[PDB]
Amino acid sequence: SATFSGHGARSLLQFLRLVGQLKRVPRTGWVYRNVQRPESVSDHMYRMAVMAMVIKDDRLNKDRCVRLALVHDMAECIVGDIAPADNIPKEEKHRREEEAMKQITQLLPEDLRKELYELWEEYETQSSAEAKFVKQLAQCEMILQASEYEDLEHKPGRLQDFYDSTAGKFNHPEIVQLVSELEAERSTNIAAAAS
Amino acid sequence: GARSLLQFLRLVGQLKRVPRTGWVYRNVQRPESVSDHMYRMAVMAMVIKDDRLNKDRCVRLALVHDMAECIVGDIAPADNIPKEEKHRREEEAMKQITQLLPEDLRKELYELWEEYETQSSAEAKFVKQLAQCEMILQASEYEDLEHKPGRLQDFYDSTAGKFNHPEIVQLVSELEAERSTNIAAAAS
Repeated sequence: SATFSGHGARSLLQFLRLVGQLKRVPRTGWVYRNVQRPESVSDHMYRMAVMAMVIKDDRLNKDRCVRLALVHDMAECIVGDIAPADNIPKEEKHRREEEAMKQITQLLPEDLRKELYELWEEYETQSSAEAKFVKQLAQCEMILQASEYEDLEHKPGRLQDFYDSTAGKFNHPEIVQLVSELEAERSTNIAAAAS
Repeated sequence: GARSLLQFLRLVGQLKRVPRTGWVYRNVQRPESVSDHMYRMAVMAMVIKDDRLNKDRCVRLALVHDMAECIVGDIAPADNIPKEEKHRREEEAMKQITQLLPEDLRKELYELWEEYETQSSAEAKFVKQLAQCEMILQASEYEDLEHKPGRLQDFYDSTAGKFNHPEIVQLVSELEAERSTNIAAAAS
């Protein structure tokens, strides 16, 4: 084993406590931009999961998309939310999160360890159409939230850096249309504020 | 279309800014959001065993059941809102929220909410037990974080006898034993 915490009720409860730490990991991107009361990582995954339900693609297993949305950032309960500004090399971030996912999932019975760990791997390696879709949900959810913070602050355009970072990251036809609509509305508000 | 979908998602996003009222009224610092609560419930649906249940349906129930709160807010027992009035408000809200979706999705999400509201399936009953379990777990977590063991006992008292799912009963028993050991320790 790694540790010897067993696969009974005590470890299931501890798994749930670790998952609960996600409520107390603020999303670092917003922290570093001085957003007041920023969302948690679980807030972020929650809306992604709903987005997987309501943004259509008949070619995808949406049950799997929902599960991927709910599991993909789970390592952050241990690792925290590493942002670009933290300058952690991709390989190191991978190593930390993989080791964390091993620690987290080993608290579960073998069948559930396997499922959750394999969901995480599917997302990390972007090995499926479902994974690639969910990654675009993540980026879309982020820029939507950016626009929402700008609106709440009455500072249109303040969080432009987030939009710039999503350049050429979108290709799913439904998400592309959602993003175009979002950027149009936002840009309308920016222009309206300018006059 | 995309515009209405965006409007729907902004409404859903409001859940991030609805604090769970039970904790607010107990002076918890930085209390969890309603979406925080549904998030962990959804993960619980995945990891708490029941081979008789449609688990992905349980996941969706967890993610939809409190969704009306984006318009209604999180009504707590201390708010003294009659059951019928709360139901009326949340039903009206869900109709408003879901009407922003295309037909098939409007129907699905509304029917999920309704299934949980009316507790009309084994899945709904399971998810209601997840909700209560998630709540008392969070109560003990705040007690631990505050270093005020037992402070939120009222939440435990409110769930007394409300658990009957065998796996959830096991988890709850473990939780209460660990917590009571902590309280007993503090009491000495």
